[PDB]
Amino acid sequence: HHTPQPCQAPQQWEGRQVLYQQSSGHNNRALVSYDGLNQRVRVLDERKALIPCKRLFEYILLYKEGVMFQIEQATKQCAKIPLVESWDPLDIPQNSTFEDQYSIGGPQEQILVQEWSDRRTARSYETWIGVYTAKDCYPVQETFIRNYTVVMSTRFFDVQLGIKDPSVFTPPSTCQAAQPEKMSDGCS
Amino acid sequence: PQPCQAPQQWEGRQVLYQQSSGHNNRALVSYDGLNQRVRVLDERKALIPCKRLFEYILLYKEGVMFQIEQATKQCAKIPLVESWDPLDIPQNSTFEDQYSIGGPQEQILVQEWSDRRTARSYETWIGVYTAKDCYPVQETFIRNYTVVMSTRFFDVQLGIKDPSVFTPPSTCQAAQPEKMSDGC
Ligand SMILES: *[C@@H]1O[C@H](CO)[C@@H](O)[C@H](O)[C@H]1NC(C)=O
Ligand SMILES: *[C@@H]1O[C@H](CO)[C@@H](O)[C@H](O)[C@H]1NC(C)=O
Ligand SMILES: *[C@H]1O[C@H](CO)[C@@H](O)[C@H](O)[C@H]1NC(C)=O
Repeated sequence: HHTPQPCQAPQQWEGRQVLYQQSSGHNNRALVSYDGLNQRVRVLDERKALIPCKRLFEYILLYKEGVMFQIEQATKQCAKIPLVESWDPLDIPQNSTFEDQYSIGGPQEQILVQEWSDRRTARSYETWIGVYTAKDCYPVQETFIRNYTVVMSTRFFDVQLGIKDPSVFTPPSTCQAAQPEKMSDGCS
Repeated sequence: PQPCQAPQQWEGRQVLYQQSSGHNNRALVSYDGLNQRVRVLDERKALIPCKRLFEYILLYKEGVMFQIEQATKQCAKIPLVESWDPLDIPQNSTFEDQYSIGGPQEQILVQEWSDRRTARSYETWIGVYTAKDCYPVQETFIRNYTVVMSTRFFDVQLGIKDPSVFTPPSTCQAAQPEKMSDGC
């Protein structure tokens, strides 16, 4: 009945994430470091299971200087990928549409979250949906829609405030050399 | 870390996502695992293209599902081939992970359980439930490493407020045996 205003989402944190992509129907787990103050992000592929072997990479997205580095985890072999997209923080735009509010879990173990979108009233057209906790405004889930169809969804877990170690945003020595082509998911 | 016991009767709300369509479908849901029956009521955040809204009453002990159009109460009777699978963690699940959603003043712990057999390369089901009380959060079905569908649960209230919700309306005598189409 009453419509909240967007809380401010914390702009430096580390935790874990599961990124789902429509086009493959796959989930990818990863450690994540998010520094919205310096507009940089680091993502380290994680495995729960060894079941199909995949190569594992670490990504360092430095938006100020328009590059993302992909880095093979064991070998430290690199790839300099032009990152040309504009910075877009993980937060709730002041003009977001309040969609809904609900609880996850159940009585005695629960948390209220709020769902926010960019859908204009009386339009049915969404490109972005973001779910954040109601008190601390921690990020819970983020979804990108194209033609009424989900393109990717990310869930966030184990969010801790601050950056334990800013050097994670420093690419290894091998990345000046860095090639230009993006390496492949599989050992196969 | 040990499989908890999901409650066998509750009501709340869900979002079902399907890979084939890339769509989300929102519903109110009453889950009655004692009587092996579910009631799903399509709900709407917005008016998009025009989709008809249905209510489904799934009665597994009887082998049938009733599809009921919400305004007109027009009704189909469709047999239920799928046998009953409760929304719980089998006592033989593989523990996958544990993590928190939220932060200091507002945090819950959830556990992720699965189907996977380590060293035999298969997994068809992943379930997320809260650690202490075993409330259901998310359920995902998998085929060859690829998500088929996933449902998220919210606003879970214990119990069934009114068991009549599983009693279909009179019209469901008129056993139109074809499922009603999604379009207007
Ligand atoms: C402002 O908010 C609206 C959501 O109603 C969104 O559509 C629009 O893109 C936002 N403006 C920008 C992107 O600066
Ligand atoms: C967008 O959605 C509509 C309706 O579902 C579909 O007919 C259309 O083909 C889609 N767009 C594209 C580019 O295919
Ligand atoms: C473990 O036990 C069940 C039977 O209760 C068996 O059918 C199941 O497939 C096993 N776990 C899985 C799903 O791999």
